[PDB]
Amino acid sequence: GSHMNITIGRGKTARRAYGIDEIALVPGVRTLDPALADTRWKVGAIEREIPIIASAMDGVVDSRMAVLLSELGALGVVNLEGIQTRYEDPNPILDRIASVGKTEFVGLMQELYAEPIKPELITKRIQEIQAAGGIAAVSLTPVGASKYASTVAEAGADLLFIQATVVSTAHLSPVESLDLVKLCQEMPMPVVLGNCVTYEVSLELMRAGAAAVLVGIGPGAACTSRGVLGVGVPQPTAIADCAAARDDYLQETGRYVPVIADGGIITGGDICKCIACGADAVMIGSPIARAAEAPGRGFHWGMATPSPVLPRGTRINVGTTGTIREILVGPAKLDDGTHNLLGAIKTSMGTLGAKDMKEMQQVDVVIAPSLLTEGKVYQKAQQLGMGK
Amino acid sequence: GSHMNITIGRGKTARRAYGIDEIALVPGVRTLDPALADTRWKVGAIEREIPIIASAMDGVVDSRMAVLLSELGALGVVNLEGIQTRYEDPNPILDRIASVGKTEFVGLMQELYAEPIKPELITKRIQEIQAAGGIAAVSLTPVGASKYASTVAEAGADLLFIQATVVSTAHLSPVESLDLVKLCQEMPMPVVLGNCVTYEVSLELMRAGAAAVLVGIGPGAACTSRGVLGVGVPQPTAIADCAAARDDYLQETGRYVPVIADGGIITGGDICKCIACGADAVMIGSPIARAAEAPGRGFHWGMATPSPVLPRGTRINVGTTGTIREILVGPAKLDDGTHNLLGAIKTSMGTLGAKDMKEMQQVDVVIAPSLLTEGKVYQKAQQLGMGK
Amino acid sequence: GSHMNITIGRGKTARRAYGIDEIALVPGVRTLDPALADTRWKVGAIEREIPIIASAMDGVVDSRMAVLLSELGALGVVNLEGIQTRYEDPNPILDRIASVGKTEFVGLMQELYAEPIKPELITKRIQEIQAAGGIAAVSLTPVGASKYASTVAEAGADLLFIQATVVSTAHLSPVESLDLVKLCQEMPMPVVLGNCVTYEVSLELMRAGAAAVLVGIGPGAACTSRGVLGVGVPQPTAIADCAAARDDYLQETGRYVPVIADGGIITGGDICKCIACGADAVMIGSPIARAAEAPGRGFHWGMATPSPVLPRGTRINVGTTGTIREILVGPAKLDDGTHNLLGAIKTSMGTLGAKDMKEMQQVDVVIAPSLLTEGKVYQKAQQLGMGK
Amino acid sequence: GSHMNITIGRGKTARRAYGIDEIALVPGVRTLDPALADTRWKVGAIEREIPIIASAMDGVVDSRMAVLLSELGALGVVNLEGIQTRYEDPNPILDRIASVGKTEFVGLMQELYAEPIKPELITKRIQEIQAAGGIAAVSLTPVGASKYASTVAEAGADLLFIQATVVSTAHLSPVESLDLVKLCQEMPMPVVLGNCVTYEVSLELMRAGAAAVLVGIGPGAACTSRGVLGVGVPQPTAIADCAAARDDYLQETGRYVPVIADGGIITGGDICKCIACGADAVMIGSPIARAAEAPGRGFHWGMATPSPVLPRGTRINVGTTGTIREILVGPAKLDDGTHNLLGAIKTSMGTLGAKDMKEMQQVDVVIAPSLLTEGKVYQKAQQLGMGK
Ligand SMILES: O=c1[nH]c(=O)c2[nH+]cn([C@@H]3O[C@H](COP(=O)(O)O)[C@@H](O)[C@H]3O)c2[nH]1
Ligand SMILES: O=c1[nH]c(=O)c2[nH+]cn([C@@H]3O[C@H](COP(=O)(O)O)[C@@H](O)[C@H]3O)c2[nH]1
Ligand SMILES: O=c1[nH]c(=O)c2[nH+]cn([C@@H]3O[C@H](COP(=O)(O)O)[C@@H](O)[C@H]3O)c2[nH]1
Ligand SMILES: O=c1[nH]c(=O)c2[nH+]cn([C@@H]3O[C@H](COP(=O)(O)O)[C@@H](O)[C@H]3O)c2[nH]1
Repeated sequence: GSHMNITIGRGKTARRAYGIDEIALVPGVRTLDPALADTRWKVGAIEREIPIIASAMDGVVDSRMAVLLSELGALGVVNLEGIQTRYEDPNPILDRIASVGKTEFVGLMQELYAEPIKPELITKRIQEIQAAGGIAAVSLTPVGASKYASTVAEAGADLLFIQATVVSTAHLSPVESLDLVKLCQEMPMPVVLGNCVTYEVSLELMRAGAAAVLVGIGPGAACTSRGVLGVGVPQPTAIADCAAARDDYLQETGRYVPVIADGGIITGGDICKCIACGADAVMIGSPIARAAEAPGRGFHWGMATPSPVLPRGTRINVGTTGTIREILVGPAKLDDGTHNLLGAIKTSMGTLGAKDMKEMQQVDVVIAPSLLTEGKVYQKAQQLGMGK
Repeated sequence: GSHMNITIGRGKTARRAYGIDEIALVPGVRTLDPALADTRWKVGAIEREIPIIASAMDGVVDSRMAVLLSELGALGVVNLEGIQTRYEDPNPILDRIASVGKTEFVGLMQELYAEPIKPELITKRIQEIQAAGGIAAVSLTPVGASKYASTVAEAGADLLFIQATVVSTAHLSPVESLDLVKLCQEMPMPVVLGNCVTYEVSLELMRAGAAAVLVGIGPGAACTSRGVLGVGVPQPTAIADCAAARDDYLQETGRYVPVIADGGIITGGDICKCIACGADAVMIGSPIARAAEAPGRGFHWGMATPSPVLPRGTRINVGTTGTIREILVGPAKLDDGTHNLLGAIKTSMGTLGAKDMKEMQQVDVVIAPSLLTEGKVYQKAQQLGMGK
Repeated sequence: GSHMNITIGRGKTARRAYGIDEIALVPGVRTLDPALADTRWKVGAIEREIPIIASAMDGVVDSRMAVLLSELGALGVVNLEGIQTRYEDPNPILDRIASVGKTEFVGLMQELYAEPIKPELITKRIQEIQAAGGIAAVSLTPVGASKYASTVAEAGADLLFIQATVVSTAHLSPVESLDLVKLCQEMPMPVVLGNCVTYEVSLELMRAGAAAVLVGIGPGAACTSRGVLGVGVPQPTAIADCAAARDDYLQETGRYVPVIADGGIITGGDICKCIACGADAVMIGSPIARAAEAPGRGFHWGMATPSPVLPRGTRINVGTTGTIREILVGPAKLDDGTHNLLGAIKTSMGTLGAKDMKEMQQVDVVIAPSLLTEGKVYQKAQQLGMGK
Repeated sequence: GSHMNITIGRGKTARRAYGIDEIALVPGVRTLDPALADTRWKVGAIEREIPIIASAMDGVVDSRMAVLLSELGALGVVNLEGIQTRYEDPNPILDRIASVGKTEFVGLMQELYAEPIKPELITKRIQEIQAAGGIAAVSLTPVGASKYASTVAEAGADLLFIQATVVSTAHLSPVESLDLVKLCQEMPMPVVLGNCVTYEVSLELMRAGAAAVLVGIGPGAACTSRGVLGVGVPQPTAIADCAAARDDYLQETGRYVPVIADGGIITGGDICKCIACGADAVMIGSPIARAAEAPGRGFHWGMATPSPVLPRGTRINVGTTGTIREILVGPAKLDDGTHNLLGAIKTSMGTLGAKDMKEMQQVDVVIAPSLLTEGKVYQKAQQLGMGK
């Protein structure tokens, strides 16, 4: 049920939800120098200068990437159910994924990801990241946590991400469902929970003890769950609803639970739109898969692509456009806002007069589908700038 | 008339109708394991585990396909006014339809479908399906029913579908119009009636004795009636209006008349959206014409294409992507949700917390045109996943 | 001003107008056999079985086409300011226009159309059409009428069309403006006036003595006025507003002034949508330029293309798909509703239960942008049916 | 905050903003001869017959273009932070920009635009334009004005444009922010200020002493700021809001500050739409870069493309379609409304009955996305007229 009830037909209503591509940000009463724009966020006791997290996807984050992201002031999450924990040396496996043709990568991944997880590799990945001075953030599905959460705790990871395509505090197992309250209470580190798109679920995740909530179902560049299942709420609406839960939970308890907008982001402008709708940080995959150091070798695939029965992701060719440093902090060599993402955030905040991220969440927004079309006929035809 | 009156101009109003591509499904309060999702539906006394019916189209269903579908838990309808009853061996005819060029198939079909129906073949198709252990479901137009309904009864078909592009209980013949009340009373088997898109007509079809109602005018992949006639209501709105008639008819009489969303479905997500708007089952053609066993040999054409005066269908090349087994129950080798349709339904129901089809009809819906665009720039450009 | 005031910005409002491609027709309470559908309309004392008028465009109507259309039960208008009155032999000129390349036709037409009008040819075209048994309908611009209206009267044309891109009863000349009241009173034949898109103007044209009003600014397939000037109201809204003026004028005076929806029509479905919004007949150009007998030799150009200072039309390649008989009354060999237009109207009226054109004007309409997209992915990709 | 609050999600609202491509103009009560349409505007004491200003962009305006535009009754602005002030002979530089490939121009421009500004060239450009009989209009960014405003005054420029992507009267420097009140008071010539898109900012710019306000953030054909930053309000809404500020400032003080719609204009129709929403004149770049005399050699690039850290523009290929005379006053050789822009304005005003620009600002507007799609299937497919 909802307080908004557009009529689909007799006895069936809906509410309008707006996508990243439908909104735009409006200047306020003042501008400010981009150098003054404060972009920090915080999860648990970990402060970060860059409000960006690399998705737990095998084309995006390996141990080296996690360290490079940590040194730049950002974060990267290693997926503990991917190739990194199933193979001692993932590089030959990543080589095969990148070289196979378009009609074959699904069947290949279904085979390669069938190799059983080695619990010892969970520990090693955590420890080799930390030994190199990086923040060790790792992800598990709810089922994975029931099996490997204690391994993560004993290894001493800095952050645990429990991430399912759609998560709730209430799950009807066929089997004991994962008790998220117990998990957050028992794990020695902060626990991030996702994904959701509704006020109701995000609030319950916060009440369960979440250190942050991941918002987004299916917006990702390599994700097909929306086509396979028909499930999803566009990001601006999802982010705003979950930010409202954050603010109500803060009022109730005094505890601040950051909201992370997860997926569907290509440009710095996409990031800024997500912050304006309430996000404290963003989780992105495809923009970082384009880094020279990315394990995907120019490819980027969803972690549900290898499902043996029902793939819900695909493998796309994103290419390689620069170093992870250039992508995050520049200098930008490109015209499309996919490099120097931090500089884009600070520049946008400057034009809008937002001194820090909380002020950025307060900027006025317009519904403006023409933002991406007005005057862009040449760019679209010639695949330049906003038309690439 | 309608209770909603958007203004087109002075003295002309309209109501907004929403298409499959305009909506999305929102998670509820709980998730559940897909293995617990009950996907059954029932028409007459026939229960089916898969809520899918193959359209009565010559590229989709022949006798073998009808048996294969029944064995898997679904249904297939043989069109008794197509080539199956006009030719003892349809295979050479299907060969010609598939081999001729784009500028020639209309004229060819106008000729081939002029071969008179052989009443003995009506009996033969029904009985050869049943002798092989399949459920024999057959379709006729209203005019066809006035001539051949008794032949279908004498042959002992399990289900009769009366299907016109647009049907009503009230028809002004130039001829005696088909009395649908008498037909349903006199036929010894359940009679499905369609097609319609309004509460008013669907309710009258139920009062006439329909075992089910087919909803949809022109959404089909090989249909051109919307361009030829300008008639149609997008599916979510039509389904909801007709589901409302079902619920009112149930309150009035205690009899449940399932609503079948007919046409325009490509992916598992499209199916789930139709159920969420009130459908008890779906009738699909093009997704099954892509089966290796489909008689269309990779082509799919509307059964109004052969009209000698005004074709209202076309012949499209849908290709061959897998076996009918793979398409309906998997395992899925593809990234786009066109295989393992049953698995997609159960997985979607799982993410939404819908234990059975009735609960699925209650899931919250958003108007979200961005569901199909957010983040999908690569998929569209490379024709992968949702961009194919 | 208007009673609908959507906000563009502070102090600037607007009203929503809907295009042909945004609406669809909804079945009513009954269906009827297409053979019973009465499609007649009437202008002056001239009854026509086919409610279609061929546009006064040099690629569409010459003397032969005007006769062929009259014989089939329709009408064709000869433009008295085009090639037909500037050259004794238009065929070599039409050959050149159709034979020159895309980058050259503007300059060529600017040259060719500078040849002065020969008033004697006005008489000749009218008289040769009538001598062949055809209805002689001719068009002039308002300025043209001030110079040649008496020639048309002396020649004895059956119908006079006064047509400007945008006409009003009130025009500020630099020159004596055309007195439309006097024109209609003095002309011995019915005078059709256009074009307009508003209730206010159409009502004044009616009060001035119009036998019919032409509705439409810029929807045409070979028209660019909307891009050059930014002026226009989409057809459904324009038709409905002008139909309301017709109904009010009828109440005031008892005189019925038919509303003609002019331009932007490709298929029979487009015609039916225009009738449903209030049109008594349609004026179409591009569908008839596709006739084997069309003077355009497969090309179709706007009559403002030859402007020596500011072209407001272009030349498109529409091809040649059949005889004018096939296009209007079939039998249709095509799958896209561009042939057997009369059969399409009658079939559509049948599905909607409309016994005559007045009933067709009462059919329910939905705002349904998805009408043209639902399920049409294959047709669009393969350029078949609705995707051509 | 705003008086319109569409809901994005709980606790986040927005207002609908409409783009140029979403609106259309409606005829009024009368038409008038285009020769009677008064298109004049005025800034300071400078009256101009053509309400068009060439953008301060290096592909659009050099000294020759500025003179040619002035002679025709328009204006051209020289960007004093581009190559015209960094190189004594810009031609070899313009040659290089036009010769490099798509993947190379960003890096090249970052290098070429790093050449320091030569203050003596500021004087030279201004005075050589005036010596040739042209009106010398020049642009600076706010930071540039703090350094070179006195140089412009000493040189005796006719108009000074202070232009930033987003400007406000309130700017938080890291440094003394530019005092716009002092600037306008101390400069001996009129000072135009921009850019903005809100009533609040434009009103303050007027109160600071602006001779005109530039409206627009990111609509330009060679701009990517909307993608890089996510900031922008579509032009019709921005123009109307800022025109409302003009009218209130006029009521307050009796001083008229013209509103200039800046960017995103391709055709005469786009111009007319902007005037109808309140603009007193338009600033355009890409349509004038297509002139034979344009310094871009057929290319057109944003002046933020050369940013060494975060480019916010791109280089597009606009080609060369005619002389600047043909583009502005015709005769038009093209079918798409990109030539004879003045004739298009007067013709549009004629169809609408607008005797002067103030009446044009009062024309009725419809929200009509179908203006650019209705009937245009051929034009789009064949890239003719409105489909190029
Ligand atoms: O439906 C899905 N199937 C998948 O296979 C999949 N893999 C990743 N994700 C989610 O997408 C996010 C990455 O989005 P981008 O690539 O656009 O950053 C990630 O951060 C996840 O939230 C998936 N969603
Ligand atoms: O207007 C029409 N003209 C035709 O020739 C035609 N043939 C099939 N159908 C209908 O389309 C449904 C199949 O749609 P899909 O191929 O999208 O499943 C089918 O189940 C039918 O409802 C037609 N509709
Ligand atoms: O703006 C315009 N510039 C032109 O050059 C032009 N030529 C024809 N017309 C109008 O278009 C109608 C024909 O439209 P179709 O080809 O789509 O039928 C015709 O019936 C006219 O109303 C023009 N409109
Ligand atoms: O965001 C931006 N980055 C740039 O690099 C840039 N360069 C020009 N402009 C603005 O665009 C206007 C020209 O627009 P058109 O080429 O569409 O006329 C100009 O008049 C400016 O207002 C820019 N905006």
